[PDB]
Amino acid sequence: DVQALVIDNGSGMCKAGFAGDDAPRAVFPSIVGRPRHTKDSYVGDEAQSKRGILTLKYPIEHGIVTNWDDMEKIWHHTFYNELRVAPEEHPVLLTEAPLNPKANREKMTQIMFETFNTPAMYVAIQAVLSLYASGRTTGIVMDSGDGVSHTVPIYEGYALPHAILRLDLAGRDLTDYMMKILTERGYSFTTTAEREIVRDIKEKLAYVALDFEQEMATAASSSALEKSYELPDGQVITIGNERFRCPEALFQPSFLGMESAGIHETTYNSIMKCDVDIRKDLYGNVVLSGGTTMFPGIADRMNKELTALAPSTMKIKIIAPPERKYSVWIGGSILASLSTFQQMWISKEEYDESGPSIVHRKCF
Amino acid sequence: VEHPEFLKAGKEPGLQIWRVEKFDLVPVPTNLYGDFFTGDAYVILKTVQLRNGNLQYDLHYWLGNECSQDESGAAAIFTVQLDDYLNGRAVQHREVQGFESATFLGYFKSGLKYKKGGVASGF
Ligand SMILES: Nc1ncnc2c1ncn2[C@@H]1O[C@H](COP(=O)(O)OP(=O)(O)OP(=O)(O)O)[C@@H](O)[C@H]1O
Ligand SMILES: [Ca+2]
Ligand SMILES: [Mg+2]
Repeated sequence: DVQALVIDNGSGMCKAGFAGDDAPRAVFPSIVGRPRHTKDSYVGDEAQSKRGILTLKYPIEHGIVTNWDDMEKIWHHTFYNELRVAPEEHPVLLTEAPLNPKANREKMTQIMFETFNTPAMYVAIQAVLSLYASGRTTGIVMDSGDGVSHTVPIYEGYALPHAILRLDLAGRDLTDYMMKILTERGYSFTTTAEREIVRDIKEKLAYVALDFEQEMATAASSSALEKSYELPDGQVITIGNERFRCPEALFQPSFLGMESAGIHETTYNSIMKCDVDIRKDLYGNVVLSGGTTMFPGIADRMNKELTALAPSTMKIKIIAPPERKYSVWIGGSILASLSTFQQMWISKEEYDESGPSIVHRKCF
Repeated sequence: VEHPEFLKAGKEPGLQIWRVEKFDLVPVPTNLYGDFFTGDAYVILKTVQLRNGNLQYDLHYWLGNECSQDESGAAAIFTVQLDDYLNGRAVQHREVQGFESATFLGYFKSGLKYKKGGVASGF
């Protein structure tokens, strides 16, 4: 009996744990810190807390690894410090962003076998794991995390690459936007600790309005929509229509000076790229996943917008599980735990024999 | 993948039912076909013989109202795996308790029955 590990490499947060558990044992910032002017490096929470003397780097951008040296450090730390395991003793399932470059898939594979000596490994597409976690084989996943939002149509277990689309706007962008609009109210949140306060405000007080214009009129007319927030000292601030204007940017990217379509349109557009014969199944299975889909009211709003774009005879169904922030990781935990998983992973033998390119024939 | 039960799957016309039991696919005794635990997830393979001799397949993953996430997720994945094993010849159907398709319901001569309970989650 062997124990597999599951690692979901997010652009903002890494989720790591043991297959079979219903939640990741470790969730920490995907950051590597190094001495600013001169322990050689730090990772995660400790790097973040020691930023005063460290230069921080985020090796994953838009779900794609951009620095392999730093990524090795995150993984090294994940194994030895966060999970407290010897990697050479465990099969490892890693997640990847949709449309992850072929070169990157091979790299990840080579690092696991050559650097960490994993006895076996597998790479799964994040969106697909989320669909599985929701108990479905067909549907369209709208995965929105840190730097990017993806719309991924999946049919009978497999994503349809040609129809995968993306909005280059996600959580960090919403946090930065909240920072900006809060200044118009006369608040300055510029430092790292201050940006963290803004993120908390976004995560705790923001919500998606079903009807934005009407929500704006309401805010302007009364103080019904106002909420109070207490800063780390004791200063209490008041936030109004910023609560819903912040996440509104997901639906109206022009709010950030972006020309691309909002998430509801991107979802509709991905659906229209699929064979008419399966579109009914996509509209009826819109699965939301990722931290940025956690805003109250987002499912109701997605339902409304998609219903407006689709024929009136199309049944629209938005699935927004409460645990959707870890949906990708949970899907991985289940997959890695199946009695049939032992045959799907790339083993050391296979790697030794075929090399990194084996990933394209074992994981697709 | 080639699980022992996969080797048994879709060999001749008829119905086969397995229950997801702690991350594994377990056959359901034939005498109990139609009796579904509402706290469980199942995989049903309906094999129909075609004129040329080959078999037609319809894979249904049935989800009880109280089945745990590991069970419904496993049922969905085993369904993709079984289809893959069957050369992609199976049409997959998601069947939720209380909202099953006429086709699925029609597989049970006397009508299927629901019973509270089931095997514990594998998490
Ligand atoms: N309750 C919440 N309301 C709104 N946003 C939230 C909430 N909880 C977390 N977030 C946001 O979700 C983002 C992190 O999401 P997530 O963990 O899904 O991304 P990731 O894995 O790191 O990113 P990606 O998939 O882009 O690689 C951050 O911007 C964070 O502020
Ligand atoms: Ca059960
Ligand atoms: Mg993610």
